[PDB]
Amino acid sequence: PRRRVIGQRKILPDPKFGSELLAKFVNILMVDGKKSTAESIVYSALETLAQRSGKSELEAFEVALENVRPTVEVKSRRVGGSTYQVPVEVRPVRRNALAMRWIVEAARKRGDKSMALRLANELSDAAENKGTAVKKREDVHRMAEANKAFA
Amino acid sequence: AKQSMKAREVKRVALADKYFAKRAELKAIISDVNAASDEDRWNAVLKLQTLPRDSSPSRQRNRCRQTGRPHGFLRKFGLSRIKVREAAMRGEIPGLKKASW
Amino acid sequence: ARIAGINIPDHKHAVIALTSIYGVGKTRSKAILAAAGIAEDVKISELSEGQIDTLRDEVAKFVVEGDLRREISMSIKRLMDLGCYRGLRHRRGLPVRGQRTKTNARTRKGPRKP
Amino acid sequence: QRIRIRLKAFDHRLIDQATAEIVETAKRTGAQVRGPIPLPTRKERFTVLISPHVNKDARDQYEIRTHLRLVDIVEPTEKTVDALMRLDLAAGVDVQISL
Amino acid sequence: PRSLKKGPFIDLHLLKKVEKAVESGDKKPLRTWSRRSTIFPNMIGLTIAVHNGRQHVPVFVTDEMVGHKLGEFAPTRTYRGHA
Amino acid sequence: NQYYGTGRRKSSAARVFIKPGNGKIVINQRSLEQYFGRETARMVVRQPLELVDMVEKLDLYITVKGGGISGQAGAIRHGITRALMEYDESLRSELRKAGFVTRDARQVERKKVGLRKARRRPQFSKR
RNA sequence: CGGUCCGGCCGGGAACUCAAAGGAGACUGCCAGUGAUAAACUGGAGGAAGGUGGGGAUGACGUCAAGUCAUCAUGGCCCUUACGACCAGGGCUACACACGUGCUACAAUGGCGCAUACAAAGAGAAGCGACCUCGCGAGAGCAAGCGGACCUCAUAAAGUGCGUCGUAGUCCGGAUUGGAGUCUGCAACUCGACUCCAUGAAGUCGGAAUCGCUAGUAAUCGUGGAUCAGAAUGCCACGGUG
Ligand SMILES: [K+]
Ligand SMILES: [K+]
Ligand SMILES: [K+]
Ligand SMILES: [K+]
Ligand SMILES: [Mg+2]
Ligand SMILES: [Mg+2]
Ligand SMILES: [Mg+2]
Ligand SMILES: [Mg+2]
Ligand SMILES: [Mg+2]
Ligand SMILES: [Mg+2]
Ligand SMILES: [Mg+2]
Ligand SMILES: [Mg+2]
Ligand SMILES: [Mg+2]
Ligand SMILES: [Mg+2]
Repeated sequence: PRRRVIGQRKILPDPKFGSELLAKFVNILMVDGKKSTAESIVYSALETLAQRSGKSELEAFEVALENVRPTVEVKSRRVGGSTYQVPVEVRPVRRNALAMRWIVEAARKRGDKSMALRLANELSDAAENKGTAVKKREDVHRMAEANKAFA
Repeated sequence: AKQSMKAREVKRVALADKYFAKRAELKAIISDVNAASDEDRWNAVLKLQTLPRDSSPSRQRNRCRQTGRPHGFLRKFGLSRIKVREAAMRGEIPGLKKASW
Repeated sequence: ARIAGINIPDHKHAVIALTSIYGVGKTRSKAILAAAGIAEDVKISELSEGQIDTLRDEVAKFVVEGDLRREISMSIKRLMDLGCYRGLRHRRGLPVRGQRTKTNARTRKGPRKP
Repeated sequence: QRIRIRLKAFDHRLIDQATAEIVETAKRTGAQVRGPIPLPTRKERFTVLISPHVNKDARDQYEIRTHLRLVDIVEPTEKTVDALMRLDLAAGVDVQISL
Repeated sequence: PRSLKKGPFIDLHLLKKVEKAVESGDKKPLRTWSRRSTIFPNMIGLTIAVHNGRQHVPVFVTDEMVGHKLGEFAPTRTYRGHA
Repeated sequence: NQYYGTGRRKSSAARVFIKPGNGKIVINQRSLEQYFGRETARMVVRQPLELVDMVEKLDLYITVKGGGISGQAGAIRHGITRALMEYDESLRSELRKAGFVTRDARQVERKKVGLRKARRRPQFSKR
């Protein structure tokens, strides 16, 4: 919008672990409004990640997300006759949104036998600093530093 | 609508009352019958085909009363979507007015 | 295993496996298994010979495989010999049951050609 | 026995004054009355294309609201039922009666 | 198909002609417009000229035809390739 | 005597009676855990009594009608909050902060002629 | 509160939901700060609601010689043993192809099977049609009630619990085609809908390109109505999850 600026809509924290961040993650994994399906998938993935890691569920999720949150992104900036890619310091809320989106979209396209297990594997790899979500973060950073000349 | 169409429709409507409104027994009681001999049912089936075809109610078009238009008829009013609105906005219909919700 | 339906079912729940017999759908499959006295969950593996024999005996009560195939063909042949409207639609490879032919009908007509 | 009156009209104010007349004349005639109950307002919705040709999206939407009122005469003495039979109302009201 | 409760349908004005044609032995083709009439067994061996919309088409009632409608043997539309 | 609240959400309406007692909850003569199978509803029905910290000191009898699972859950939360503000008006300033007193007005938007939905427009093509 | 057969079903209450007539409330009204002693902007209190609270109806002067002489009315022109009128059959449903708008899919965030929760809004007399009996089913027989807050249409589906399938052109998908039927109707050949048995295409997320949506919205799941003897994946409405 060009007139307005919008105040954020009220979210409700996750009922089992009390996290609004996990609530956002559920809301991103949700499809067609089937909230409870996404909740079941997320809870199964988190408990299996917990028993793999020897960590609490939110602790394992947080340490995974740490490994994939980007620090910079590339933005198209116009000039009177040209357009340049320029690196921009992405703000933390968008960092979390990006990391969750990348985790979810990476897991979705895995081959493993169920979405809960796909998700658990992708979170393990992310916590292990490996795999598709991490390579996504990585190449974003590569592009940013390759464009650093215009910053 | 072409005046012939109006004459044709009213002819059908009149003719339907002279037969099927009374002789519906021939189909509903006999040609449909299960409790009665198939020879009587067969004879009734053959007899029904002898009634004048335009006497079947299934052949009535149900045209608009004010202009004879076939399409867009509304069964509550007897009028087409056009004449119904013309009467409506002129307030000739006793309780109709524009809705909002 | 193999059945009076000449094919060879294997490694699958009986209620699905029987549906390999040309002429046996899900409800026939269930009727066969009910009359043979076999639980629909049971695999063909670990099925008794005193059970496959009665599966064969029970399937033998239905027209299946070649018996069905030829029958179907014969009926279609008859139409084409009659030269009825359906026979024309059959011989000419067009939809028989009144589907649109302005477009669609592409399963029947086969892949489009300029 | 009771007698029961259902009023239908296309105007809630007309139906109102009809019920007011009923109740006032009845109680003036010594009737016991169980008071006017508003039954749910059955309403009809219509949609019409307003162009003589094409323009499928150009439409008007209309409604008719039928207002209902129920009133019970719980002790209909002869004079009360007679008086209630004698009343006349504006043509916008349909009165339907039962015993 | 017609409800089995009712039995098959034939037009009276055709049946009256099938009768005398059977008495005569199909001496001449029986013209009809009753494309909707069912082929009854008594019709076998007759020739009926069924209307197609612009012409009467000779159908010779073969025994295999019983129970079909006459109109199934008189195609109404002409197609012979686009080019 | 009973302390009362009506609450509603979407098309759902709830009557809530609360009384001093050992924490019992009953909805349409069914247990909370039997009536609602979804944990979100089981949480939101508690939320107000959790924040007031009386879950073990009050019992309540509820009936609820209309709408689906979440509509009825929100209607019950609203009725609970009204009733308990009737029980202790001093809690209103707290419940205002909790946001429960606001009757959530987000009704369903009616379909409109020429649109497939509330706002979904048919697919457009230039040609 | 008494009774109970556990059914608001009974006596009973007018509390509560609701029905629907009338009234109240929102006004930048109040309080800081900014501003040109202005109009108004930022934040706060109270309140169910806060700055057009949400949605609808409401469409200025005029543009496009825009659409309709086939709703209708009308100037002019043309026919008047035919460009008028009646009838049966056929066609508008063709089919080398090309484009638009939709429906169902390509699956495991799923399919199948068993059990069990929670809606709103409409229609009904040439009508809606219960219970019960018959049929695998579509339906048939008998027949109660209802011009309806009463009776019927009519057990919402997504969902929740449990089992099973195991990444397969499959227990995905259900086009096509054979067989047997039901119903409406004078009549289902061309050319109806639906049910049962069998058959089980293409399709594994779609080239250049392109479309909708700012919150109870998109997405997704069911329900009703008009036209209507029968005949919606279209149109007009409703609610669930979100
Ligand atoms: K098969
Ligand atoms: K003219
Ligand atoms: K469609
Ligand atoms: K219909
Ligand atoms: Mg008709
Ligand atoms: Mg367009
Ligand atoms: Mg205005
Ligand atoms: Mg022009
Ligand atoms: Mg013209
Ligand atoms: Mg004709
Ligand atoms: Mg057409
Ligand atoms: Mg696959
Ligand atoms: Mg907008
Ligand atoms: Mg909706």
